[PDB]
Order: sequence, then structure tokens, then C-alpha cells
Amino acid sequence: NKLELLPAVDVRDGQAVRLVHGVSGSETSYGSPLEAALAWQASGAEWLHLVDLDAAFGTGDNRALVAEITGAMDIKVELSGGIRDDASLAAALATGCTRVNLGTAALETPEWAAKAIAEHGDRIAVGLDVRGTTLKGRGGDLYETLARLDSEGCARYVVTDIGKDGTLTGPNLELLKNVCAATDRPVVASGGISSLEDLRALAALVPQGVEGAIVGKALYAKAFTLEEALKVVSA
Repeated sequence: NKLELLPAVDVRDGQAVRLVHGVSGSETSYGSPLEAALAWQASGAEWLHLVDLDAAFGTGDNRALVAEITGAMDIKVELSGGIRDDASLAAALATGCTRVNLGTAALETPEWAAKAIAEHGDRIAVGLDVRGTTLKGRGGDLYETLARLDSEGCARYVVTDIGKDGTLTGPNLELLKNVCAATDRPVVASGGISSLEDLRALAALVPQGVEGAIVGKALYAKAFTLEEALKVVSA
């Protein structure tokens, strides 16, 4: 398969935004998140990666708007942000998204996350936010957690290097290679993508287990177009 591209739309206070290092308050705003999602779809996106950052940070939420965006997509939607308990998981699933991501929940409430995995299967992926080998949440050892989540039947991982997120300095390819070497489950790369060369490098890791790549600031800051990105990961 080709590398899947998941252009991102992160929502804060009803706006499309990008963060640096995932830090609340580092937002750059780009306007309407609905218009952004529809633009990605129009350019040929197969996936939207949609994030409710208010829910992630515990500052209210954008539930109605996230539901509207998801419903406006004819393409697959991965939804993330603050999915930490039965009600936030139910709200997310009710958007009709293709899959959700659990992040902090895997660290803070591992038994709840295991139960969600058992009950929803591959509608769940787990986000791993990494610095070095340490997991972070809004702690844990990367390989111990990966091993535990594997044994619990986790279908898929979304791996973010926090130090690269929103920085346009390139992805952490070594991190990604070694997570792929540790689990047989598909890995989605997130954070740092800055150039078409970065995408070529990620595409070369598909045989090792990199299934897809979430692309954020490179698209909003026009490092390349989504059309270029889709061409480059094609054969």
C-alpha cells in the first residue's frame, strides 16, 4: 500500500489552529475548520485527522462543530481530543467517525482504555506522545506501554514526537522505526513534517509498518500542497 495521508484539522474556540509542542496557548489560527476540512477533501484527501483541542485541554469542547465537520466528510475521519471516559467516547463515536484516538486515557486509566479496545476493536487507536522514551499526557515507559497495549489487542498506534510537533523541523524517523520494530500493529506518524522529502522518507518506512502520516502545519503554512503530497507518495 501507499502511505496514507491524514491532513489535520485541530479545533480551538471554533477555529482551525496549530500548536507548538502541543502546548496550550501556542495556537496559530487559520480560520474555519469546516472550510479547511472541505478543502483537504476537495484536493483528494482520503482521511481527515480531526482534533478537539478544547476537549483535550479540558476547556469546554467543540462537540457540535466536530459532529458537523465529520458529517460533512465523504471521506474517512479519525477523531481525537479528550476521549477519556464513557461519555466523551460515546460523543466521539456518535459523530460517525471511522476511528477515534485515545491518548492520556491509556496512561491515566489503563483498564478503562483496555475495556474500550475490547469493546470497540479497530474503531480505537492509541496516541502515544513521546519525549525520548517517556510518554506524556495532559507518564509511562514507551516500550512497556506498547507491550501492554499490544497484549490488550490494541489495533493501531498514532506516534507523536512532542519535541517535533508544530516545529517544521522534520519527523523523528528513528523513533518511528523503533516503535515499528517493537509492535506488529500499524503505526501512524504524527508531528514535524516539513517538506515533501519528509513524506518520501516516511513513505520508505511503509514496509516496516508506518501505515500513514498526519500532516498539520506544513499544509497550513504552505510548505507544500496536499496535491503535491498525494502525488509524491504515489508510485
